[PDB]
Amino acid sequence: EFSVSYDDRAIIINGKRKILISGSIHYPRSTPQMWPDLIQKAKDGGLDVIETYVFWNGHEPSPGKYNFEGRYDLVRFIKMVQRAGLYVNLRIGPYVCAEWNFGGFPVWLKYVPGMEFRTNNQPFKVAMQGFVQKIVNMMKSENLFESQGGPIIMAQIENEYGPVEWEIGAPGKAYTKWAAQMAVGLKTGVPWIMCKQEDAPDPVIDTCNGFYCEGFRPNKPYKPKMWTEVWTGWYTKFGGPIPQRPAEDIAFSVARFVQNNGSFFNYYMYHGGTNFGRTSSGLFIATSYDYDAPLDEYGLLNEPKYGHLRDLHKAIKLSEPALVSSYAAVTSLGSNQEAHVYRSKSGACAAFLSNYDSRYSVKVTFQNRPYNLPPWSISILPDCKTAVYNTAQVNSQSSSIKMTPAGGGLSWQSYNEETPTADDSDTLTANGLWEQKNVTRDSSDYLWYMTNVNIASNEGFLKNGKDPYLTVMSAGHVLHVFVNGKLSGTVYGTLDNPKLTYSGNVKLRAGINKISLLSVSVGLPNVGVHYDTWNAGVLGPVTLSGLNEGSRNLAKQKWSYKVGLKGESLSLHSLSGSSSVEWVRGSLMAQKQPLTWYKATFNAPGGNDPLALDMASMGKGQIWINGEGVGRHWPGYIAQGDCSKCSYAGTFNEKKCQTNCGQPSQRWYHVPRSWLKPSGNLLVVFEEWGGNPTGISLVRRSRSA
Ligand SMILES: *[C@@H]1O[C@H](CO)[C@@H](O[C@@H]2O[C@H](CO)[C@@H](O)[C@H](O)[C@H]2NC(C)=O)[C@H](O)[C@H]1NC(C)=O
Ligand SMILES: *[C@@H]1O[C@H](CO)[C@@H](O)[C@H](O)[C@H]1NC(C)=O
Ligand SMILES: OC[C@H]1O[C@@H](O)[C@H](O)[C@@H](O)[C@H]1O
Repeated sequence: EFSVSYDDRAIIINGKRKILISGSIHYPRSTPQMWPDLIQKAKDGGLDVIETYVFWNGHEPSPGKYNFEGRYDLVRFIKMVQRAGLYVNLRIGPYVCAEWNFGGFPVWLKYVPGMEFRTNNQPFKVAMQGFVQKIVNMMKSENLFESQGGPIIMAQIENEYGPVEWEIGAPGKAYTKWAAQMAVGLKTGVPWIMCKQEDAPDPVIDTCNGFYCEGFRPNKPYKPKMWTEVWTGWYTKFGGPIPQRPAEDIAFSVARFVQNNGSFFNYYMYHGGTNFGRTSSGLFIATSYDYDAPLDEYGLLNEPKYGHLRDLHKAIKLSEPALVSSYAAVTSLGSNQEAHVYRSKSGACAAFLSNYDSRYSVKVTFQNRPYNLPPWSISILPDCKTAVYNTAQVNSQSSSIKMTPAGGGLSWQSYNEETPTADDSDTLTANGLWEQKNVTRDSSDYLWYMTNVNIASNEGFLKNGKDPYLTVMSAGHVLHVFVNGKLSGTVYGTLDNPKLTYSGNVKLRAGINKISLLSVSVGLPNVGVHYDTWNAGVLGPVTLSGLNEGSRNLAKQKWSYKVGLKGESLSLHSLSGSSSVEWVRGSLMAQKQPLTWYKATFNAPGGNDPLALDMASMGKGQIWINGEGVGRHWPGYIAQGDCSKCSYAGTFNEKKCQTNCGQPSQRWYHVPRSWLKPSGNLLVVFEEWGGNPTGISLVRRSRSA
């Protein structure tokens, strides 16, 4: 009664070939209070399927101790999709990439003896098989595979391993084969897929990711052609612009794929959402994962994209009897124009009329009728006669985004974070520089590396008008250099170049000088061959020049380590209270000072509409509401890029339609309404850089035509 199989044409569900429309919604990038609404909008937007990764590091924070509660309740999310009448593509991974912290891998996994990720390595295979088996058993135990009457019609193993395999050689080939066999061996009763994996072994279907995939062919003629990631935009990085992808180009790319025998395509992202807390975002990934998705970060319709793709879906559904009972037949119409025709013996006929010219409209004649094709567009004729839809003709109105201040003027108190020093009265001393992940195990973004330097009274710089020069090199990602308790300077990296060098004159004086380096990670790397081997933190070298001796390398002296902030140890973000402390209010309140905690109590704004905090007056740090981590803020990191105006027409790339250049890369921080109560809400901000909290406002989001 229930089965999933496939043939050369399509995935076959309960014995019927289907042209499946899918979108990605990542369950932990929204709240369970949002999920039913997002799913309903996806259903109303013409999706047949919801696609999600599974996020291992979220589900297994320490070995053998699992978390499937709150926004990590994977079972509940899938059951909501089932309820709405949609299928699921479960992308287990468990490497998932996804601009997600460490690619999804638990940081603890890295420190298992003998471990090597994403290769033919026994401890990795054991841990990966163990978690995949855990997920498969949990789905089975809830009857969630389609073969059981549930929604899951397919699962993905690994993610984009093909390029890695290719670079790492024979051990990559072995691990590929192993992974595919281990997955198929779990007997889910439904197909397995691998994206970007030309050599995926039968019975696994290899699939295509990208802005366009119309030229892609699966690795056997008896496998269907599937596009697992139709990129709907691109991610936002701290320091980068907000990338957009025009609806007309997306619609063209989808029509181009479908007209060429493609039978599954999935929008990545459909709802992008938010990297809440501090274990979600990947390296330098913004708290917003909006992605220019059909549903915006806050869950509102992104018009006109949402409606324009809804209308495309309607056309595809009208075409579907023809699509599933024939194969595409191409007739050339002109220099840059084609007809892709699906003509069934049943009499059903659907046609796609294309104009690949990126500059000019062209009139074609098809079956005796003229059809005007705007540049870079495809018309869909679900009966081979009536052009119900053209990918460049948008009948949805656009809606523009407003973030309007609500409430106004919170009453703040502040608390200044200690600058610690190498008091040899520290539980963490070592005679060298240790890598940050190793020391913190990613329990905090912050690690203090501290050392004392003795200056002789007879140093020449003390007589002459001069300061010596300190160089600190770090693997990244932000570094604050404190000398004798005072911030001397701050440097910070980029996604592509997280490494840092601080070099500057420092105000050392005679006698003992205290150097305290605060090293900060901003999410962990999530993509790249051997990315899990890359370092963070101050590994040096660290040198002082300009002394009577010459230069003094400090890398082998006693280093003292403090993991995390004092406010983190005192739980200042917490509703109970973060070890209390002397909060300051009114005139003496700390302002534009580094390492300052701020807190305010507030009533929830009115309305049903989404909320954010406007953090433009702030610098960098973390936000909590009622003890729950809203995410990192970094409004001080200005967007740089090329924000040239763009046309939908012609080949898209992720830099073609960038917006927000010269603004904070993220100014507004999403606050889920369900996290609030009517009154007595506690807002805690840790401000790492320096800010004026009086400028913080709650804002309400709306979009109108
Ligand atoms: C769409 O798909 C079908 C089947 O995948 C293609 O039909 C095949 O065409 C090749 C080369 O002409 C033949 O060797 C196959 O045996 C055909 N298969 C069947 C079952 O008809 C078709 O050519 C593809 N169309 C386009 C436009 O790419
Ligand atoms: C990792 O931590 C241990 C101490 O807990 C230390 O012995 C080792 O050298 C560290 N290695 C690094 C930082 O690469
Ligand atoms: O947003 C870019 C996307 O890149 C794809 O290659 C990857 O599979 C996704 O997980 C995501 O990282």
